[PDB]
Amino acid sequence: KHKKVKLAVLRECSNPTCGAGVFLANHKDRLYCGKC
Amino acid sequence: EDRNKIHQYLFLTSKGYVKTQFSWQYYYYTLTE
Amino acid sequence: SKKRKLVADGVFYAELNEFFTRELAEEGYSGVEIRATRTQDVLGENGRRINELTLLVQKRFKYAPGTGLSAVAQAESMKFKLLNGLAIRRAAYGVVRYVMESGAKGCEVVVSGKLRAARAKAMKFADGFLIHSGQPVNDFIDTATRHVLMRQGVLGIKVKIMRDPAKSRTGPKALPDAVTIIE
Amino acid sequence: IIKIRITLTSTKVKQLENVSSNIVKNAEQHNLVKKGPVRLPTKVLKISTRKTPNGEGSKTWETYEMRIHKRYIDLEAPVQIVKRITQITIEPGVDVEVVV
Amino acid sequence: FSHPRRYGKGSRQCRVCSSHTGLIRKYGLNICRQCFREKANDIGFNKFR
Amino acid sequence: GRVRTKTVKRASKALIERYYPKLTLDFQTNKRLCDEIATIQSKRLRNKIAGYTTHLMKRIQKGPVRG
RNA sequence: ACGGAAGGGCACCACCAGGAGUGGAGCCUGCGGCUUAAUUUGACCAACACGGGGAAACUCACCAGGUCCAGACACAAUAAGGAUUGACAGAUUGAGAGCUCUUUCUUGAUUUUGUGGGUGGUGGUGCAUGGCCGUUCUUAGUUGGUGGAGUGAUUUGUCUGCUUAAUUGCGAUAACGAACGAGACCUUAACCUACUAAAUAGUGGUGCUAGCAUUUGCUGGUUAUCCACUUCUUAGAGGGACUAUCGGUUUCAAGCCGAUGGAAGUUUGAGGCAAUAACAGGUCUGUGAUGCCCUUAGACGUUCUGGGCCGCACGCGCGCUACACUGACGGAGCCAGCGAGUCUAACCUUGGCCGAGAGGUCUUGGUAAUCUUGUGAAACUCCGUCGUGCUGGGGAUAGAGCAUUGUAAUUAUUGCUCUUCAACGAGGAAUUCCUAGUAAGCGCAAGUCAUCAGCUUGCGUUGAUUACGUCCCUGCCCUUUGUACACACC
Ligand SMILES: [Mg+2]
Ligand SMILES: [Mg+2]
Ligand SMILES: [Mg+2]
Ligand SMILES: [Mg+2]
Ligand SMILES: [Mg+2]
Ligand SMILES: [Zn+2]
Ligand SMILES: [Zn+2]
Repeated sequence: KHKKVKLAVLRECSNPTCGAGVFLANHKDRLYCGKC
Repeated sequence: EDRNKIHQYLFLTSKGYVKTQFSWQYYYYTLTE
Repeated sequence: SKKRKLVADGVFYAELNEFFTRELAEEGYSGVEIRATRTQDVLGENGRRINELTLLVQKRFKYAPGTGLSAVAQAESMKFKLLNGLAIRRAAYGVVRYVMESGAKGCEVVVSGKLRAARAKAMKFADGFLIHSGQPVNDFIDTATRHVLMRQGVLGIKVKIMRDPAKSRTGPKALPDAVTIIE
Repeated sequence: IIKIRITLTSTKVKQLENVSSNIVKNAEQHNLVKKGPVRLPTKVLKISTRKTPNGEGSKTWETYEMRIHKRYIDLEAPVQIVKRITQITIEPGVDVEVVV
Repeated sequence: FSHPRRYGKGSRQCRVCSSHTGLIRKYGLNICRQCFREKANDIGFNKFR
Repeated sequence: GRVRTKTVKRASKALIERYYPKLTLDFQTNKRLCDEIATIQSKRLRNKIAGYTTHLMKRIQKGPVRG
């Protein structure tokens, strides 16, 4: 039951293969990217 | 691109341009005119 | 090894035999040597069909780019006839007559299954001279067993063709019990 | 001249002997020296199995065997008289390997 | 999603009908006990004794 | 037992009905000529034919036999 | 066709004459019964070491739980400010499982949603099948042409007799002449001082020679050490046996039995192939073989964890240990055969080193008549201990410890060591297999395998007894006979 909320109309880390679009989510101590 | 890779490796299973023969597990595919 | 290698080679011939039986059926396939009844639908569009077939077999077996009287053909042909629609007895009669009149010394066509929905009896159609158990059955008998799949059940066809021992052209030329005297 | 040893292996005795005698004769008229064809024992690949595709009926077994056999001949010849006789044996069913 | 199956009955399957039972692991056939006896002529295995 | 079938009896009788000023009552010299006066496809069948011809023409001096 | 009808004949799946037994005890396996969550399922001469079923995961279809789309495709209600997938950190759970919840990150026309249609199923029907096999059948039967008997269906041929393993024949005879099966055929095991050829086999003789011994004799190895050869071995072609010869017995002979020779005289031994056909025999749990029915995203599909097939008041079958003195135990002799054994890689293992043992380690030989292997196997044989006892037979059961295989050894996988040593004192009615290299005793190779034999398939070694027949027992075949059966005694 993954929902994938619509994410209606609205920085960068190591492994530069990501194109400067990996803005982190500010919950706590969130220095870990989505990819890893 | 994830299907373009295989469709350029060629030179979809039901639309056409595919003949499927099984012959012990090896899914013999060929194209059609 | 060599023992395992040649066993694998025989298995390889098995995949060729079955694959050509399934693929080249509509074009009259008889046996891997390609031996087909007609060699124009084999070539197709001036080599397209043979090129694609050899490409497929090469890619399957990991190769480089360049590395009438037969019971099997008769059974495939009559399976096609019975599948596209024809009286089973009439088709068996036609195949048997063709075989027996084309120099063959005997034929038998056995149809088992639900011909018409019933207790599925098995009816034979035998004409000519017929040999049974003994080395002659290996020497000169061609046998083919095929499964016809129509809208109701399965029909098993067993076709046995005897080529004339007199025109053997290889091996024994008469029957083991055949004796011919001259004076 | 270079030294070679040809080994012939096959299942069908008639064509295997045709090759084993064709090579001997075609060395003969070319006047080579060779030790006669050594006939290694025939390997019967007996495989036992069950006749029934299931477990019903009287216990009856089916025995298969694929008789495989083999010969080897050693001789000496130049590269031309090696290749021109190596390319003669193309008979289907008999495999030949040449060691140097 | 897949635990190791490099050995045992599940590791190898019959090359003909994908059956895991009755497989003959001899001479490199890897053919099931019915499939081999059916297609024995094409491999060269014949009955003489 | 040691009974000879029709494929032996008929062939021996056919040999004798046209080969009397011919093969004697010794099996060794019967089989050798049966080799070229019969296209027998088996060595032991040929030997059976020669043996039964030997028996038949061994008894033929004790009276004619039918067939 | 059938008969709870008769007569002939056949058969160690029957007996007579016998041997090994089994049923008597223990253990291993299968089935039943019971139990359970499941103890999966099919099968009752012709099921019950069978589905090559010796199941820790898989196998598996059974159960207690958890994920996955592996739902193609013209097709519509979802799109270019977003149709969908993916997620580490926490609750969750066996789970580093984003399976579910806090949760906001990524990719961007694949997918996902509602209808249609596919797909798979070890899901059901063997009484819907094909095929394959089993049984009738380790039995001998089946059918034209011409002619003959009948209006005819049909019948003779295809048989009163004798012989054979045989409808194998002889023979008699409205039959003659034949055809399929049997036989013939083929594979293998026997021999051939012969044809051919062999550092992938062996033997002779020379050096290279160590020993015994030295008048040159014996035994040994000389893996690039030399030549010759095929007696041993191998495998191609052929040969030989054809009951050959001779007697007795044969109705008239087919044949039978003796003696001789022969390599072998029972189809020379054993087998492969096995016709007309019939089963509601078995198998949908082999098939991407399949008809039909059921299910298909809360899946009977696939995948992961664990459990299950093993489970125990009880009966039965296939097997082993034996129940001892022909034995048991120590040493010593080292005598086979059929096979099998790894190059994208981990198999067959020789030889050293370690350990009591299993086993480990460094390599070497082997893709193989090349190395395992000469399978230095067992039973067995020589010499000794045990001396007739629940004994030192027996190794059931259990306790303790060490390793191998395996992601995972607990419900011991298995191997090894020590240790209480249980029933069994030769077996009940009954019942199974078998006639010469056969039974029995014995182990070996392969199959099942990552490992595990008591299993099976092949093999060799030691190797008897009794019989050379009969229809009393059982079953089958043929003939006759009765039928109101014909879907044929369901
Ligand atoms: Mg026969
Ligand atoms: Mg399932
Ligand atoms: Mg009649
Ligand atoms: Mg069980
Ligand atoms: Mg078993
Ligand atoms: Zn990143
Ligand atoms: Zn298969």
